[PDB]
Amino acid sequence: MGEVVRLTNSSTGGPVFVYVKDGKIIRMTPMDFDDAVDAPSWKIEARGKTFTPPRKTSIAPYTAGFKSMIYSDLRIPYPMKRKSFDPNGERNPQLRGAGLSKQDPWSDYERISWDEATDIVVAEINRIKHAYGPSAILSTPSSHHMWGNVGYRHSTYFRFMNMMGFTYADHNPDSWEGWHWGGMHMWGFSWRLGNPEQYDLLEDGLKHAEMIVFWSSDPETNSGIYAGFESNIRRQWLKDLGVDFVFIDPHMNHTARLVADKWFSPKIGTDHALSFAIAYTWLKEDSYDKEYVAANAHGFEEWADYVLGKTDGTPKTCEWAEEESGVPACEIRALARQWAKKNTYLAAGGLGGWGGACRASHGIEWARGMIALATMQGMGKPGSNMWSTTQGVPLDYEFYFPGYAEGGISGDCENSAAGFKFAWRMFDGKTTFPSPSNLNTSAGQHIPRLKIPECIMGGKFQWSGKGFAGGDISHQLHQYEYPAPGYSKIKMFWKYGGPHLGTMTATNRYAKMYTHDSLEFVVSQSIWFEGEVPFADIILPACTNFERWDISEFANCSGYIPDNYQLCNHRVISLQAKCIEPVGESMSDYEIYRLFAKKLNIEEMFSEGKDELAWCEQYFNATDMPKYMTWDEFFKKGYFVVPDNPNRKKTVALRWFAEGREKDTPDWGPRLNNQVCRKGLQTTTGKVEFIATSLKNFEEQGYIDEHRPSMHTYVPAWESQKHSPLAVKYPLGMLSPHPRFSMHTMGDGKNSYMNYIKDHRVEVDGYKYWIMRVNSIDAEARGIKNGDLIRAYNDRGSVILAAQVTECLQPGTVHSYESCAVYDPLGTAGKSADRGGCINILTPDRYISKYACGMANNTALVEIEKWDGDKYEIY
Amino acid sequence: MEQYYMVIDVAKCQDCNNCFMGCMDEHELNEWPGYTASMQRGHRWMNIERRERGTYPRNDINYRPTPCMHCENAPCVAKGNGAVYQREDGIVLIDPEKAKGKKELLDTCPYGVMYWNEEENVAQKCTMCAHLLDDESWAPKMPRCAHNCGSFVYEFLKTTPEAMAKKVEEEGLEVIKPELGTKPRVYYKNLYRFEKNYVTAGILVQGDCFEGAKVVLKSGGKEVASAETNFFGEFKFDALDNGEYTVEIDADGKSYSDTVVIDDKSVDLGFIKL
Ligand SMILES: Nc1nc2c(c(=O)[nH]1)N[C@H]1C(S)=C(S)[C@@H](COP(=O)(O)OP(=O)(O)OC[C@H]3O[C@@H](n4cnc5c(=O)[nH]c(N)nc54)[C@H](O)[C@@H]3O)O[C@H]1N2
Ligand SMILES: Nc1nc2c(c(=O)[nH]1)N[C@H]1C(S)=C(S)[C@@H](COP(=O)(O)OP(=O)(O)OC[C@H]3O[C@@H](n4cnc5c(=O)[nH]c(N)nc54)[C@H](O)[C@@H]3O)O[C@H]1N2
Ligand SMILES: Oc1cc(O)c(O)cc1O
Ligand code: SF4
Ligand code: SF4
Ligand code: SF4
Ligand SMILES: [Ca+2]
Ligand SMILES: [Ca+2]
Ligand SMILES: [Mo+4]
Repeated sequence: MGEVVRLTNSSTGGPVFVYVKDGKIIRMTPMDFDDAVDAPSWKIEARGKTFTPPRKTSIAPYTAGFKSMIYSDLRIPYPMKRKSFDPNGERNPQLRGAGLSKQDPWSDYERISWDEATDIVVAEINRIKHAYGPSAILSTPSSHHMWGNVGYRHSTYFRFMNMMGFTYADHNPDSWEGWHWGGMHMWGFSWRLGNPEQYDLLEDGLKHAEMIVFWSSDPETNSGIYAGFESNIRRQWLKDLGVDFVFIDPHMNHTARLVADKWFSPKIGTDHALSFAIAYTWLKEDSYDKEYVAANAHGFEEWADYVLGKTDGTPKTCEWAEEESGVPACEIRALARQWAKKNTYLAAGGLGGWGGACRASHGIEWARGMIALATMQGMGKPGSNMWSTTQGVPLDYEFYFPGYAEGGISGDCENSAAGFKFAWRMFDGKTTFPSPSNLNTSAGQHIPRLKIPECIMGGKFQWSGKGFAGGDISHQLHQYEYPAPGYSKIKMFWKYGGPHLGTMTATNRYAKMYTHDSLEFVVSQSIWFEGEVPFADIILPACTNFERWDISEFANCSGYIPDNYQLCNHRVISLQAKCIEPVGESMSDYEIYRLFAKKLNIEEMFSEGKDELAWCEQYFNATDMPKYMTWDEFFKKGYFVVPDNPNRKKTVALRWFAEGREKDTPDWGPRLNNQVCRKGLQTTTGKVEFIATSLKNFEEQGYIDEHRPSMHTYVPAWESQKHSPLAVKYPLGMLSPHPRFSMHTMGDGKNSYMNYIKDHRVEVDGYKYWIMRVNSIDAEARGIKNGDLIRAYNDRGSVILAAQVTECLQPGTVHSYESCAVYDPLGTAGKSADRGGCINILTPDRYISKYACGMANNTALVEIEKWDGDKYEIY
Repeated sequence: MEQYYMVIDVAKCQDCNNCFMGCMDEHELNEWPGYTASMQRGHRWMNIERRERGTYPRNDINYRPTPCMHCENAPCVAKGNGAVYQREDGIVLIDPEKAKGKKELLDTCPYGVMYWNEEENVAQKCTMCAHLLDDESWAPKMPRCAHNCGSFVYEFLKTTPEAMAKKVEEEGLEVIKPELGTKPRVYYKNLYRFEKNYVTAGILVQGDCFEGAKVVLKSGGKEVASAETNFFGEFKFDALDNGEYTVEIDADGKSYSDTVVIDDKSVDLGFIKL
């Protein structure tokens, strides 16, 4: 009926040009800049060369094949109701997931109208609120979400929920675990949940780098986050400058496979043995920055005595480290010596912080170990810092555009970073108003996402901290309980998405909780019929960001990752055009909430009479965009490339700290009250505390915690091959990092094109099985051959996988990405082997430490064998 | 009469599969009258070959994106009975209609790049997105592979045979299965990473990695390569054809030598303690 039109939109894998014709998406591609209307890029002159980025953006694999997700046959087609669920009769809680237990999920549901679905949910909401109160209504989306600032969970979800309930299952700082519960006590950075700032490090590195140690870092795979492959050319520049790349990772990751000069494969949970031996070498050879340490460290003398083995009787030698990790002593010492004499950047994690190693049983000591090494070598000075090569791009930090974490239309200052700046720009206290919550606050009631199963099935729990405790170093130490004083236990559960079986810990427990009799009602507001969705009583179809209007900036999260758009080669602001009408009978989350608001008699307050596009324009006017173009002009162009700011003075991450002067970067901390005269780290002493003062206070107050000592020491990982009794039955060490070809659950399954990728899933007898990588030696010992179906198991469950025999793992170590989107039990749900590929069924649910209430997934002991075909209904 | 050519740098492939996802995006749900029917899920018009070499801990892996070679002396055209034709710009295309019902076409390929589509009952394969190249509206003026790469692996060009020939010699570009004489127009840079092998090792002196040791590789008595060990005491001689070689090492006046057999496999001699 018409011609092809090129529109714009974006995703968690980067911005794209969307070609549409007759209401159908033809293709989605990376973006080409038009030098006639798009501002010039930045340039960096270093070591006799001029570096400038390509005039184009890049995308991730899962974004390249995203069209197959939009038009997926597993897309929820219309509102659905569980047949065995009668609101006014037998609710049959025990029959939730019955379809799944008989390998026929869809058979459990029947089609219903939007009007009837919403009436049923409203009747439940009102009944529960008047009988138990809003706290009885549990709700939680999950960590990630379709791209788009206005419709993002911190925005639309919170604006509505805050006006309706509710008890939030606040998220644990998954991405940051070790840095959050451990590193924070050592160097502060609470506002970044333990991660360091990275401002202007690219130019610093191009001019001074001689070596980069990628520790638990796979920049190519993770891109930091949301940045496609923007940093690929940068490591290419470094490589051509002669910079050496060393990788320390149990698995020879994708970046290592591409540019590694040397690769170390430590056994799971033993990285801190390597950091202690490196420090030991530096102390014995006097090869570190003593001046820097003398001025910027606290408790270093005592720590040094520990490293030297004076206090515990065990010198942390490279030989001692080899016996612990399996990495040759000579190589550890060689790296140590080279690191000391060359300008070396420590790329801990893919972002500059993070790293799979941080969310493992040794996560706390790994993070502190990374800080210790960077500190000893004088981080902040030219040629020495913590930099993962993904951030640090010289973008205009002075131009302001909100990341999704700043709240959008919710203005929630306690559960989003709206309070820093956006809330004040977006709301005027006259014509438009925020939606605060008096329940999702410390003095109200929330439960830990990691312990939802225990709260539902046990009816009681006690823990430390509330979600992301970034306010101050000690906020995570505050004690909470469920049910909270005066509040009600959960009666209803409103799920937004359903990825937990593949993303949390020892996940069979999440499947078991749905059938508990205390759960009177479960609603799932999702996009695809997968994961946990088939356990709900009512299912509401939401649409992707390609079916609604929104606005956003390439990789811009902001908030707990201030100015992270510096992950990209250009700051790109784009209008997310509604490319097509919603698929099936789905609708945007905002429209769903608008419909509920109407039935709850709060429509005016929630919507303020605005549709998604009206909110986008208001949002737009609250940014610095009006300085360059009007809404009308922006809407027409579709995207804007922020101009370069050539003359701004460079402020390299931590240089101010290294030089003992006032903080001068654009970072959001430390807060003035956490510093003396605007100098020093957020820590009490303002220095890097090898003996954390906050933890010393905590332990002296009576909170004894063996696995989180105030002093950074070699605490044996509780789930490692030589320190866990479990190793006898399950000798193999498994690490389960983020999926290479999917943004967590968003990409896998759904009959998407990504399932045809050779290294994603392997088709065997018509079924595409998840992959587990095994060293040829371990495979041979078990009669396992490439492509064979194997069973990975431990006390927590069984998972059927396709084996990939490789040399990319030290013998004894196995690897399998987490975040499988498919939950496909061979028997009863939560009690049998899964063939979908949910590796997190096997990971430990035990907290990193007694009070460090984070996930320790990446250290799991398992055993594998050729699958005999049984369903193993024994869990 | 300018022709199309593609250059693929093996040393730069990371196997993110942005290409592959790009074909599917372009062909799985779309039909292009005159060029091809929709692609069948599971087909690999763009087939990224994976190859691991060596053994832990001195192993490596390289990838080889493999589309249609659109060779100048194409066997399909020759034995396709008119169901396959060659355009002046070099693109080799299967006639979507004339090819229907002929599974035999698949066997006319020495490279095995065509796949049988069950629903359409026809052979299908790389079209080099001719439908896009033939449309001025497609601003990128290049195929979806090349455009979707985030790793600078592809170099897509339209030039004269002479210009391409010159480029081949300067960059040492190679094609797959040259001996067949089909003359691919898809060239590979650093192909040795995928087709050849290496020998490597780590030299230790008094227990520590030795940097600067002189290493020489000899075949039949004559030097074939040489290098000095890095700070990990390692060296790596790549691009080796199968056969027997001798490695000679000299560190601190201390010598060591040993033979190595390369048979479609790369070898790690391990730690050499001097
Ligand atoms: N073994 C192991 N486990 C790990 C980790 C690890 O390294 N190893 N990594 C950990 C980390 S960092 C994280 S961040 C978590 C991943 O944490 P996540 O919360 O678990 O997982 P996602 O796949 O992002 O799930 C988001 C859900 O929201 C739904 N959704 C997305 N957009 C929308 C929308 O617009 N509307 C609606 N209604 N629904 C939407 C999706 O379909 C999806 O199911 O995994 C953690 N688990
Ligand atoms: N394609 C894709 N990209 C993503 C995501 C995704 O799901 N898919 N997730 C996004 C999100 S939420 C985040 S938080 C970031 C995650 O970013 P990161 O946390 O940086 O992920 P990796 O750094 O690669 O973390 C560990 C790397 O080390 C290995 N590893 C695992 N455990 C250990 C250990 O104990 N020690 C050592 N030395 N190595 C270990 C793994 O093989 C892995 O490649 O990724 C972002 N990028
Ligand atoms: O995965 C993390 C990373 C982010 O950037 C975020 O906003 C929430 C998270 O749990
Ligand atoms: S897109 Fe580029 S790097 Fe990725 S697999 Fe294809 S050629 Fe390789
Ligand atoms: S690779 Fe095969 S299909 Fe392509 S032109 Fe050559 S012989 Fe024909
Ligand atoms: S040139 Fe076009 S048809 Fe050929 S592999 Fe690339 S994307 Fe596919
Ligand atoms: Ca140094
Ligand atoms: Ca490679
Ligand atoms: Mo995360």
